[PDB]
Amino acid sequence: PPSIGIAVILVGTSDEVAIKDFHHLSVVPRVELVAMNETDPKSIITRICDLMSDRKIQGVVFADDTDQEAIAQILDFISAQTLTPILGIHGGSSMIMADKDESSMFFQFGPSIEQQASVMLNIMEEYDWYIFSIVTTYFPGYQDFVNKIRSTIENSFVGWELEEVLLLDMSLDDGDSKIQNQLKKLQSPIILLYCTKEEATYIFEVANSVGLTGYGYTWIVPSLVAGDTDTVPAEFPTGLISVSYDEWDYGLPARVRDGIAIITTAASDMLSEHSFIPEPKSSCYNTHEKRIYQSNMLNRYLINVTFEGRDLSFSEDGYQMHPKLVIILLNKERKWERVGKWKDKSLQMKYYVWPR
Amino acid sequence: DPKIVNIGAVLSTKKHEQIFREAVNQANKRHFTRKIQLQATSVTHRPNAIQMALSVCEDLISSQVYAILVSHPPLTPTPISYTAGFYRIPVIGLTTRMSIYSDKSIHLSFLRTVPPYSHQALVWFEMMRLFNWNHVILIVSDDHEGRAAQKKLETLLEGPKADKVLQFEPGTKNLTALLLEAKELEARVIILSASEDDATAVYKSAAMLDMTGAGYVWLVGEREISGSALRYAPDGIIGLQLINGKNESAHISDAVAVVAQAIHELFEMENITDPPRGCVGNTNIWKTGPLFKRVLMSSKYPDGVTGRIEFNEDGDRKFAQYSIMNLQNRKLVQVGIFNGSYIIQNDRKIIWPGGET
Ligand SMILES: *[C@@H]1O[C@H](CO)[C@@H](O[C@@H]2O[C@H](CO)[C@@H](O[C@@H]3O[C@H](CO[C@H]4O[C@H](CO)[C@@H](O)[C@H](O)[C@@H]4O)[C@@H](O)[C@H](O[C@H]4O[C@H](CO)[C@@H](O)[C@H](O)[C@@H]4O)[C@@H]3O)[C@H](O)[C@H]2NC(C)=O)[C@H](O)[C@H]1NC(C)=O
Ligand SMILES: Cc1nccn1Cc1cc(-c2ccc(F)c(C(F)F)c2)cnn1
Ligand SMILES: *[C@@H]1O[C@H](CO)[C@@H](O)[C@H](O)[C@H]1NC(C)=O
Ligand SMILES: *[C@@H]1O[C@H](CO)[C@@H](O)[C@H](O)[C@H]1NC(C)=O
Ligand SMILES: *[C@@H]1O[C@H](CO)[C@@H](O)[C@H](O)[C@H]1NC(C)=O
Ligand code: NA
Ligand code: NA
Ligand code: NA
Ligand code: NA
Repeated sequence: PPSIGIAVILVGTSDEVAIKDFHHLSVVPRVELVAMNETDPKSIITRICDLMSDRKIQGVVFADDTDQEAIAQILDFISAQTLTPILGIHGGSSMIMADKDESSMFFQFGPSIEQQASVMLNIMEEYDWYIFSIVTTYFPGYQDFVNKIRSTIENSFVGWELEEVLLLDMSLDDGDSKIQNQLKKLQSPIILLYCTKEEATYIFEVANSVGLTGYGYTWIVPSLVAGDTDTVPAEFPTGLISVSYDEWDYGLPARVRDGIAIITTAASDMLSEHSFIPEPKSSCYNTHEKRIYQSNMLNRYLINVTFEGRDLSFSEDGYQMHPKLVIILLNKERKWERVGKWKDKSLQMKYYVWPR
Repeated sequence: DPKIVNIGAVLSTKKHEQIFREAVNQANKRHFTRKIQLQATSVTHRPNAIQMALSVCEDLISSQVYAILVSHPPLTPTPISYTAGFYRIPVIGLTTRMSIYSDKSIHLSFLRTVPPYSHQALVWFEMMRLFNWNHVILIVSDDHEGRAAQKKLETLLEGPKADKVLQFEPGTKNLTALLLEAKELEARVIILSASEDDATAVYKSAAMLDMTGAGYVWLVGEREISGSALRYAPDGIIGLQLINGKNESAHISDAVAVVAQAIHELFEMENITDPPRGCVGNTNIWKTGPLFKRVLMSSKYPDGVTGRIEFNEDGDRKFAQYSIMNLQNRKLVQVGIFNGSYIIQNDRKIIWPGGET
């Protein structure tokens, strides 16, 4: 069978041996594990572009050890510019990237903005936490976060009360104490925060000054704010609740296996139906000339892959369709603790009475 | 020996690079530069977006630029905005009029010396107050641009009212269903927002439905009286042209004046850090980026070549000047100016579709 080149890019300390641990499809994968030390735009662009010139790269599987959401953005850009599938399977590469390019072939192992907002409301209905406020930054997806909450709350016969919706500008200096003034408006026992991990550290520092992080105030945050659970910023408040992707049972060697399976199956299926697959781009520096000879045709296949009887499919926004989410709580020892599971649109909490 | 502060630029040609180099030199001459002295660093646009993103790193961020000026090429400012925005290095759009660059959420540190096409609603509104068009029909393309114009006009209206808004799919050639809706209505003042190719399709359909004659008024922007849109445009149409909108030399001159003043105002403050030297290994934002953005957003340069320079909440140019154009016997005639805040009608008489309403 024909051979497709797949680059597995690993940023940070990882067991390549454990990762290196079957496909009887129309095409076969030629996997090359690649190390990368830096995560700036130049480094990522250069690494991928160099790999594409050397081998015939059909798709990329990317994993990183960082809390850098901008990695998803750099990858989306590369993917759309070179019409090459890139899968963000771990780290900042899997952090929500709202409004991916029209020409994007970038897919992420992680929950969408909408699913997380939905999970958040399920946690609230469980403990009868109906009175709340929303705080977001301009981090892309904020509009999607607020709208999902709003639409849900509107079409529900439950006594939901959305007190305030704050929008904070992080792009300017806070020499005027605007954020502080805005945060002072907050009176709700529950606060839904949608922003980045680096933005949350600032928000929380100010929220504390205004006495909004203690007992009586519960902050619920998305996956990206918690980021890497081993990096707990000092300013994060004790009792912080977050949604997390299963880092416990869905390990890195499994994700790499699944990444390879998606690219290989999608290629096999396209070849089986059209008697061709896309020719891997020889260069990044001819994208302008060559674009009438290229398309994102493989997306119709990458979005719908099934392997070992597992529905590996993706949403129209390039996020995993059916993830197992974990509900985490930042304890008194400043360590993240598992307090719930989000399975088959069903939430299963550890506690009936939420503890202090 | 002063501290050298680099200013970057992505310009169209080597002539324009020499204009930037000269504008920075004159800045150094006109200001007190014993403490801080500017240095011009520039490149021309690269053939593709990846090459451009790379060039921003390799040629500009490598030189520790405090800001990057960007002209629309002879391909967009997006890869420059994205790469510099990663570090929170402010970007100054000199000629880009697309509304999408006003979105703070995706263009993280971006200002422009030209307003977006949606700000043409400010002129239309003033035109409506002046000619007492209390009932209008707004036809917009169902794209970011079309919707940005609608959002902008609706804000000003909320006296004169928009009886109905009609959106169409970009690229649609048979618009007679949309225009038949508009014909049924009492209002005979039509405001259009569409690209050259889409404006052409509206004009062709409207002429077929005999809607480009007496009793009708067409109020349009710049894109709709440009290129092919002009070939099929009804006579009597009123459109706009942003004065100096396309003069990259004038915008280099004014952006450098604004940036130079902002740099000197910034160094009046304490704990000013340098931007990162190069991209490789640098993944944190420039800590002085947000303060420098605030200093820029609030800069006022009254004696600019393109006028009074100030920026709005989105860092878009305020007090922009427009030529009020009128298509008379298939010639574009200037009938007035929107000076930044007021309409000034010249001695050339408006000919409405037909004669005089
Ligand atoms: C775009 O076009 C507009 C419209 O003309 C310009 O705005 C006007 O600019 C002139 C000149 O700068 C201003 O004139 C000054 O008006 C003062 C009184 O203004 C009041 O009354 C007027 C008329 O009713 C109102 O429009 C206005 O809101 C005020 O309530 C006078 O006191 C001034 O006189 C003094 O200064 C002049 C020199 O400037 C001397 O000659 C006099 O001797 C005297 O000392 C003066 O006449 C006018 O106020 C502005 N109008 C508005 C609406 O703001 C814009 O400047 C122009 N923009 C650009 C970029 O060109
Ligand atoms: C967050 C989001 N949702 C929808 C759009 N965006 C913005 C965005 C940023 C970049 C990006 C960011 C940094 C960087 F350095 C580069 C360089 F690689 F081109 C690109 C690429 N694609 N989209
Ligand atoms: C990354 O760091 C290790 C440190 O020993 C080095 O061996 C490796 O070559 C570095 N990677 C690159 C791309 O230079
Ligand atoms: C997904 O894949 C299956 C094959 O397992 C195929 O039969 C089906 O048509 C695909 N679904 C969609 C929605 O395209
Ligand atoms: C462009 O601007 C410069 C001044 O900045 C001027 O010399 C030149 O005449 C202007 N061009 C046009 C076409 O008016
Ligand atoms: Na193409
Ligand atoms: Na001097
Ligand atoms: Na802006
Ligand atoms: Na006139």
